[PDB]
Amino acid sequence: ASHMINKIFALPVIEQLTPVLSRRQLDDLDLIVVDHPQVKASFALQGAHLLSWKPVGEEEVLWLSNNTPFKTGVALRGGVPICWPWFGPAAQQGLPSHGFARNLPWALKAHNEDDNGVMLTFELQSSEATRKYWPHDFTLLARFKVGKTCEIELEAHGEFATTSALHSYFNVGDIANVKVSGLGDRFIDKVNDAKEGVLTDGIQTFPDRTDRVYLNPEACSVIHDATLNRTIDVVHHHHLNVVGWNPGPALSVSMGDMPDDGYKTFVCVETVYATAPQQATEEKPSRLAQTICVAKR
Repeated sequence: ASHMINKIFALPVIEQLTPVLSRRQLDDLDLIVVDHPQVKASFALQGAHLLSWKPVGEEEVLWLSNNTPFKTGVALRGGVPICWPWFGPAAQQGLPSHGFARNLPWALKAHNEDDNGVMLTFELQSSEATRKYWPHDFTLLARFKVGKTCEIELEAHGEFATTSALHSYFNVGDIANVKVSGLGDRFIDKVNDAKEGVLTDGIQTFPDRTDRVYLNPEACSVIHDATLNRTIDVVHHHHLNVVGWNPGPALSVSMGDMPDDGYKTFVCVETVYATAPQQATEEKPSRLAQTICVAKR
């Protein structure tokens, strides 16, 4: 991850937005790069996709694939994919997993900054193109706060019912020692025939391919990382579910936008609204949010 992320911060500035915010470009994609005294972070306009976040004094918090394409319309591997207006495999033949918002260019609508960090608002709207495959008008906003902590808030305006996720990839020293706590009790194991399991202590380990939807997780998931000597707190709001995922080695090998050994240095802990649909009116827009906090261990 650190190598690919260092590539982004080495890129020429195409436009200086503010003293800490610049636009740059990698292959096809326009990037917004935050290089602030208290935090480094970067985004693609495509998918309003948070690619990296490193608060001062900490190692990179988000994992980004050193093998991901940066191509128009192609989902980025790593960071925090915004999965909207569906989570997981498409109901319709030929549609991708995790919706279509992560594939389209969002506008950077607003931002502000101070000595502590930066706030940014990205917007996606329906168009004749989106209405071709999803006949609902919408305006989707992704608001970020990047600083000592990282806040992500997704808000969908329209009249529709959806499922969604903030599909975060967290940089870990070694997946073989990672455990995640605060995951509650019941879960659906997608690796094993969607069987429902029950944890008695809310603690998940990732010895191999793991793909679980937690039905009753606590507000705060805690990723314990003995190798980087830290915990990452992932706080979920307005959600129904948390997903824990690591593809393990076979899948890591066959995924072309992943390094063969990529699975070693991330775990996904996702804020999810999947087991029932979320209402947007009308106007009470839907919301889904995740806050990330790093602590020593």
